[PDB]
Amino acid sequence: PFTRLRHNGPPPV
Amino acid sequence: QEDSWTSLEHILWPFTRLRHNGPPPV
Amino acid sequence: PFTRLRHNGPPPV
Amino acid sequence: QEDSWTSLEHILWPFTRLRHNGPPPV
Amino acid sequence: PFTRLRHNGPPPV
Amino acid sequence: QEDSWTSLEHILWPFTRLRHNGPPPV
Amino acid sequence: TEAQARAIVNSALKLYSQDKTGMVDFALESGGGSILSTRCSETYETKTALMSLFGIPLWYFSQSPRVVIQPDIYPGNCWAFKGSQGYLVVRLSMMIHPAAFTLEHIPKTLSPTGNISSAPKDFAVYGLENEYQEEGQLLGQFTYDQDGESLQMFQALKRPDDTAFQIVELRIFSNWGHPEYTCLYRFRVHGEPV
Amino acid sequence: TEAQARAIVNSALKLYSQDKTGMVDFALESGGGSILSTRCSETYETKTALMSLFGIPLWYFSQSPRVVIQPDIYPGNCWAFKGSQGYLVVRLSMMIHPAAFTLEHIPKTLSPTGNISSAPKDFAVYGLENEYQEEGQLLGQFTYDQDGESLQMFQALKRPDDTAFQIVELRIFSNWGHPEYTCLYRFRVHGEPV
Amino acid sequence: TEAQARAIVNSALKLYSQDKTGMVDFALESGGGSILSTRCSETYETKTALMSLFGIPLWYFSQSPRVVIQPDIYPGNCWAFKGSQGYLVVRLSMMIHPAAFTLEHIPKTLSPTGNISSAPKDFAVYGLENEYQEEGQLLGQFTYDQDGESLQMFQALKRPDDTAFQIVELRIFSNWGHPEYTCLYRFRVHGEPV
Amino acid sequence: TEAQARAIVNSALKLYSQDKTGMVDFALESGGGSILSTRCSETYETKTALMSLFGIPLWYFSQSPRVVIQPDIYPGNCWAFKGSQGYLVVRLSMMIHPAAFTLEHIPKTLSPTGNISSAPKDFAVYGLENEYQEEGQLLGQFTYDQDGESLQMFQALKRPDDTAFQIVELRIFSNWGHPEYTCLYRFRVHGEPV
Amino acid sequence: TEAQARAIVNSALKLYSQDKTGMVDFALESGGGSILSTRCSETYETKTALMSLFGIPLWYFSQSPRVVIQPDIYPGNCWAFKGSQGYLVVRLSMMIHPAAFTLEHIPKTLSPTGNISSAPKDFAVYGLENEYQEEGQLLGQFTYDQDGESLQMFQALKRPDDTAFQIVELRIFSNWGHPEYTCLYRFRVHGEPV
Amino acid sequence: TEAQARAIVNSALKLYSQDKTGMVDFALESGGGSILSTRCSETYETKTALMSLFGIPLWYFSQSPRVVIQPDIYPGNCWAFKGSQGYLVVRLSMMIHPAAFTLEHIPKTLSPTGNISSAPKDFAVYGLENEYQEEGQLLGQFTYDQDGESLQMFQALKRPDDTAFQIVELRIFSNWGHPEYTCLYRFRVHGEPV
Amino acid sequence: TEAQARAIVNSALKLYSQDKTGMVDFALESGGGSILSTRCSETYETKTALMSLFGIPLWYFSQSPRVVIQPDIYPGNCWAFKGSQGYLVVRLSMMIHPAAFTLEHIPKTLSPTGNISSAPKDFAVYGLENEYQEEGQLLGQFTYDQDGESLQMFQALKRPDDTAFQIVELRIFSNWGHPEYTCLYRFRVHGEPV
Amino acid sequence: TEAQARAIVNSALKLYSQDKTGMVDFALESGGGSILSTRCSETYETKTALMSLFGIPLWYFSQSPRVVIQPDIYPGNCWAFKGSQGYLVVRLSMMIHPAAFTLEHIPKTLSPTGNISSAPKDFAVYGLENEYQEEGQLLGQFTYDQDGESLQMFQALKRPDDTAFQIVELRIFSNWGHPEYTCLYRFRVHGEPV
Amino acid sequence: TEAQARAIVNSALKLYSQDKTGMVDFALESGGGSILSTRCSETYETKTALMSLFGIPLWYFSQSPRVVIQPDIYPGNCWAFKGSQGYLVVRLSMMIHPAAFTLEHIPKTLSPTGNISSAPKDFAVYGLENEYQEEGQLLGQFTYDQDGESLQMFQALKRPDDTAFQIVELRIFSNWGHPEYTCLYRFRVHGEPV
Ligand SMILES: [Cl-]
Ligand SMILES: [Cl-]
Ligand SMILES: [Cl-]
Ligand SMILES: [K+]
Ligand SMILES: [K+]
Ligand SMILES: [K+]
Ligand SMILES: [K+]
Ligand SMILES: [K+]
Ligand SMILES: [K+]
Ligand SMILES: [K+]
Ligand SMILES: [K+]
Ligand SMILES: [K+]
Repeated sequence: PFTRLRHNGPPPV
Repeated sequence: QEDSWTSLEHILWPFTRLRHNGPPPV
Repeated sequence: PFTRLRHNGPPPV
Repeated sequence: QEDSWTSLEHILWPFTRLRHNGPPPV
Repeated sequence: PFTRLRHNGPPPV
Repeated sequence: QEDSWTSLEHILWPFTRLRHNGPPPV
Repeated sequence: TEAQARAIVNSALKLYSQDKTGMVDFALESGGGSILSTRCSETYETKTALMSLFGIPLWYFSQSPRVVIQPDIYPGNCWAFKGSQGYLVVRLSMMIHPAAFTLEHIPKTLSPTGNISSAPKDFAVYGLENEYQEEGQLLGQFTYDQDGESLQMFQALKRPDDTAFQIVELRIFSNWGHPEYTCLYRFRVHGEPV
Repeated sequence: TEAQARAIVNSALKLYSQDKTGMVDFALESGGGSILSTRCSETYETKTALMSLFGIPLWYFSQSPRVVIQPDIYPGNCWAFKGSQGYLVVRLSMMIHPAAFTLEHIPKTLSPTGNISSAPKDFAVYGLENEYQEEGQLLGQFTYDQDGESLQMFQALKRPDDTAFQIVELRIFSNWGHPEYTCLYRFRVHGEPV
Repeated sequence: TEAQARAIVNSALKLYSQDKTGMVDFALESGGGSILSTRCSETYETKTALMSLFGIPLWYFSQSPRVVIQPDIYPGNCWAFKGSQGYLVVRLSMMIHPAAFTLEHIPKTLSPTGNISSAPKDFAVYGLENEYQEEGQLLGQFTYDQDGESLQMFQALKRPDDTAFQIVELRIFSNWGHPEYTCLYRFRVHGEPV
Repeated sequence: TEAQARAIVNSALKLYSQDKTGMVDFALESGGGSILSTRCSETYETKTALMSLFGIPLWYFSQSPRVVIQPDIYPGNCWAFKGSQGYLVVRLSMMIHPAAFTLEHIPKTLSPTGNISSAPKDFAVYGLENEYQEEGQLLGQFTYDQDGESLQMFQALKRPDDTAFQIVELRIFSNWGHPEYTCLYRFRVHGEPV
Repeated sequence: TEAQARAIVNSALKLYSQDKTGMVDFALESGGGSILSTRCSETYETKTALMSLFGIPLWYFSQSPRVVIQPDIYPGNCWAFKGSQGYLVVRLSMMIHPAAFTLEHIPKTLSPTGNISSAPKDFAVYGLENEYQEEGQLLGQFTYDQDGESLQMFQALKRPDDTAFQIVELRIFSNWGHPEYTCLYRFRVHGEPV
Repeated sequence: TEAQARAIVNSALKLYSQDKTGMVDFALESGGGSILSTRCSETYETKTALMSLFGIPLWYFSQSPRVVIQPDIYPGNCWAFKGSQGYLVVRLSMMIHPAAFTLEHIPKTLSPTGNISSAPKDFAVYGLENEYQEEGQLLGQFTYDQDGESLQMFQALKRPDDTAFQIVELRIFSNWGHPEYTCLYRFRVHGEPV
Repeated sequence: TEAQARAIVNSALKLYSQDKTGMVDFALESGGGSILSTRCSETYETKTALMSLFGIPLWYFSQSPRVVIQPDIYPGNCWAFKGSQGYLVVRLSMMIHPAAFTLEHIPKTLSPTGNISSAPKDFAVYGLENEYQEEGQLLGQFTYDQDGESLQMFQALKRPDDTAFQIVELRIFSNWGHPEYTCLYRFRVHGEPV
Repeated sequence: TEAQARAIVNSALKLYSQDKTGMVDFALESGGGSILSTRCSETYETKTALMSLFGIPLWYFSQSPRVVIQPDIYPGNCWAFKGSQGYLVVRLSMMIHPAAFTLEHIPKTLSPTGNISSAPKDFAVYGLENEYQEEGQLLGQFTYDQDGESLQMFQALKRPDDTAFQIVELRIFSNWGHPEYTCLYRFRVHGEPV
Repeated sequence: TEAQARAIVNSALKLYSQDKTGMVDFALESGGGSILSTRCSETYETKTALMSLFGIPLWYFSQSPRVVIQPDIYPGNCWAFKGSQGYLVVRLSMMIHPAAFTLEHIPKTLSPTGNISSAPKDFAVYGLENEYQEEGQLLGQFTYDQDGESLQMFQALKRPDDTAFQIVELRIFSNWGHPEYTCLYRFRVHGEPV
């Protein structure tokens, strides 16, 4: 099934 | 779950019409 | 997920 | 659940072909 | 929901 | 379950690009 | 007798155009009736109506109990349930005092098989106070007459009080002899809103 | 008079089978009419929705305006708009000089509620040269009569010249008293093609 | 003559309600007929049917030959095949001795153009012993008459012996002048089961 | 003059940050304004906006009239209507006495072509008492000046009495020469609530 | 004879690598051939389906007819049709005068069941001028020999004139005894382009 | 004083362009902040912002708590929670020693309502060591001043040690009087990375 | 010796074309074999084969155990399981008395790495009566010889009875030294149907 | 000097509001620029994915290259490519003679990490006559200065003739020290249209 | 000579089964080669490949340059680039000293047109030290011979020193006369790892 994910690590900046 | 909803809302936004039937929160 | 809803209230006629 | 199935069946109906391999219930 | 099926019976050959 | 994944992978295969960043298993 | 004739014809056509009866059908789906499909008998499953797409076999078609509260009565547009007795639960569009019921079946003259042995024969209608009540209040015992008209009407029992219902269960106790299935084309519920 | 009786009856049935009027309906969808949905009033919002997705309820409506140009008029197969004023824009199957219009509503005898207070009452029909034309040309002002027949026909204004239209706007100014909504079962456009 | 008048009216309405003919239609899809879609001529791409879901218009499609064995005959609910010649093969719900065929087209009074030039004109019907048979038995040669009634009935040739058929081919050789396509609303097969 | 310089700078920046005007915009969508999209002229199909999801480009679309009441004014974030005449109806977030209107367009220095020929030129603003009213009260006639500042303010005519409006119509009669379309970046409505 | 032995072996390998025949296959899909799936027999329906959706089992098939014009012939990569008669319609990559045809089936030694009773036996090939042409032109009658080689070639009829075809119909009239289905691994069309 | 003036203006514009403060906002979503939406108060639900598609009512719009860590502060682009006190939990993009917080609200001059009674008034900020800790370490008690500047900054308590946090909870204990809801436009977290 | 040479070459090519062995492979997927993927060892996961779409990283590719029962043996088209010993469970297309097994690996001459240290070395094959049985009946112990031919065949143990199996487990007890993974290109099961 | 002070401030604000430069950006997406994503470096792969489907993690990325030609430059709204070298191909809204380029990055004061080591350092701009042209024409070599202003402008090489371009390639040869990736916030192309 | 004949045959078949050459192909995708698709010339839009799922045809697509490093060479399984000149960059599975290259095209005997005018004719191969390098080391200049064998091998220039390459560029300068496109079936890179 469709299932989003949390990242827990900061994005590129 | 609602990350899915907000990305769906992004897809839908420009194509829908928005009518206020009363003042929105501001 | 996709999930239908029952209405429990009569339609316009 | 099967409300979803019947609306999918509405979508599919005109584009499918129907073959009876035996008498349907009447 | 989408749900695959096992066959348990051999295909045409 | 993963029958669904492999048929999705069949759909996706010709349109994706494959980059090896290291040797694949052989 | 000519103007009287035109009046009679217009009267007959007008009645015909009003769902053939001129009476509200509180079970009719478009007006708000619905099947409680978890409280219906098992649907009869043939693997014989094959739907295909681009020649690929896709799924086997069979009618749902919803057709019982839809108006089309061309042959085949009926709900076939398994065996020769069964039941269907219908939620009405309004809370009513039920007064009468209608059952329709195709006429024999249109049946490809030559007979209507799949038609309901002995049946009863019960009023249910909630969707979990199993037996309910008997509203009437009746027989659909295979030698009668396509559309048949049946008067509910006259009871000292008037209890209102928004759920009715149709119990078919027998059919006209078909061994595999029983076919219901249309069931209507008539009465007075509260 | 017996053969004359048969002739009268056959005439009545023949007319009945020809969409009750014997006249082309240039708005009929299957024959080439279409609703211009971006120019119609907003469909009435029901209290509950048809489904949910990701926890958000979706589709708060019963019928789309397409049903107004489809022939089924069982109760509930009507387009509901909010309140007692609204409008519907229809592209006809051909460029015509409009001669008459038809409005149908259910009879009071088939209404679950006992009344047809949701039927249109006062209305007007305009011809549009383009669907974005702001002010149309008046083709007529009319009232649908709740004490009259289910199907009512209305004569277009008699024009000195002849301008043809392939788009018409139906404006409803009032209903027969329902506060929440107005329900349109069917609107037809009759006339002579150019 | 009053009671007789009522009897005449009721007899006419009863016949009308029985698919207008009072006869089994063994080609009717809902009753068990099927199109052999691999043995039909080319569909003309009209793309005049709208498909929507949840009120959202999605796309335009063309009617399949299945509509030839479905009962709705509002204008546009027909199968358009390319040009003025074509053929359609239908498997019947029973093995029968064919007695007659019916072709329906809309009346000119309901056609937007004023004419029914797309209607079939000259046609023939053949019996096939199996769905792979190329050369069938001629059951009749006919013309659909554009100046006649909407529904027309045609009598089969009865061979001196009695061969039964469960497969029928309709060959259309010409239409009433439309250059692009021919539109077939309904074809029925009548007869006696074996 | 140093402390005074800082005060002048801070006053200017503060005004700039308050939507450049320091005034409520009662047409602003996020604050409660709405387009009456059934009462707008035709959108020109530019198809110059890209839609993607997850970085995957999907398809090109054209801007809706909603952008006229949203604040972004980078080049291209405008509603293009067909030709050089059009109209837009907006429902305001409050019932107000209108005092002024603002029209913004991009400056020539940011336009790729060197000119703003697609900008509105002659326009008028009307007050409507309800969304079905055809003939409104003239609130002003104006020209957007292609040689002036990007944001231009226009003073409403104040009638001797005080009628309040919650619906406003912008009519554009001409543009600065673009033959295909006119592009509207932002329209604001200012005034005093009742 | 050693160099001659190497020459014979290289010749054999070279031919083997050239699709086993050294001849253009104008039906090969990757080279421009295509199955006209709306004109082919219905794909064989397996007992179980490939998935379910909303509780309804979907896709009761193994392989689509496309595999007939793809080169893999491992057991199971064949198109199965119902029974022992069927047909396949193929559009070739060019307009050609057909000279020969190839049919491949698995060898008996690779069949899990021990037999190849599902292989085609008697068949014919027709050229079609249009895919809706009812009767094709016979290019040949042949038998696939279960005691012969896996790959078998068949010579087209020698024609007085030369009509070219870009569509061919393969009709199978019989199989080698399997009652349920017939399985086609590969069909090739050879000839000279116009 | 001219060059000094240009320096002052450039300095002010530069500060303005740096998110108005020149300080990292560790709560900002694009830089890695996120709402822990299961630990926020109930969102205020109006059924008054209706999104429709082709005129079909589709869903009722309301802003999520994510907008609190997004920069747009046009009126309406705020999270409305139910009642006059509530809480929001924010995960920061880095583990920091928190030094200060910023709250923004629209100025009264831009509010359609004439007031900002929906703004937060009394509030506190707590540091949480894990997403399940309920109270946390108090980082400060403050009041947003409705008579003050749109953007307000608040210094965290000076504590003998320095504990680092990557989760902070904003508790709003009161608003400026709106009975239905409280509206948060933007909350920022400033401090020193570990 | 020339005709004898041609016979030898045709014999060799014929054997080659029959899956190189001329024997049924009851594990082959297209013929009905399947992996019981919940009873296979852990797949080796590299994040090094990146699939992207429009430049967006999409997913990391790795081969499933299904490739072990597919014929392609180009380098890389193998199932890599984690470590140097593991197991794979295969359901055969028929109930058979197993007689022999085949293992294929790429030859060293085609390996980019210069070696085939990832090839299976010591292994055993067991027959399982049901998919939950853990050890099963030993059908044989073998070694794949890295200095041998690409394709190697192994004879099952001769046992006094003949028990039939439709599930076989291949246990690899060691590889040829690769520290990270073991790569299986193809495993075949031969025998006699019941 | 007070009026002069107001003039200086208004001039500064006016320039600020005109995209900070007062110059057309022919790369701006909303104005008609587009990323040619099949010619850009591969987007940087984040450690974790955005979702999963059927157990497979999907979408390992933060921002698509489109953000490079969109005006928002809050931290994180940048396109990250792998390592310290990469390229971006942009189609301009018009055919121009390029005169100057702009690169923006966040200021050090807004960076969560305290540094902007991910900013581009040494770069070059090329004009392409076709997007598949292998070697472009050098328009300039430049360095983005981490000790300079957030927005930096660079003068294109002065050409003897004038060749126009509608496609430009930005090549980054180095960054300011971040080992994993380089982040591009915004690139603008200025010049004179043909 | 019989045992010798068998040895010759077996040696030939063994070489044939080892990718026809017995040599590692370091460009092969499955073994670790990759296309640098941002450094390939334009794909010609043939749209001659059909995509289906579950037997349902969905849409036509064109082959990507990935097919140049995949082994299937049936007619049509090639990458078509626009015109008669193009280039392709491939990253190899190992750092190698290149010794030879192979180009394959279909034989004329398998081409529907009788010719292979779309085949590459004049080409050169360059070694690149990193994927951003513009000017590579020439490894050879060659012509693919339309009158030669399907698979052709080409010897690299060996420089006096030994530089190894893991990136290779194929430049095609001309084809055998097809004006629209050139079709590349397979390119292999052979050599010795470092
Ligand atoms: Cl079904
Ligand atoms: Cl929402
Ligand atoms: Cl994978
Ligand atoms: K029914
Ligand atoms: K209707
Ligand atoms: K029909
Ligand atoms: K705007
Ligand atoms: K095949
Ligand atoms: K905000
Ligand atoms: K394999
Ligand atoms: K940006
Ligand atoms: K290839």
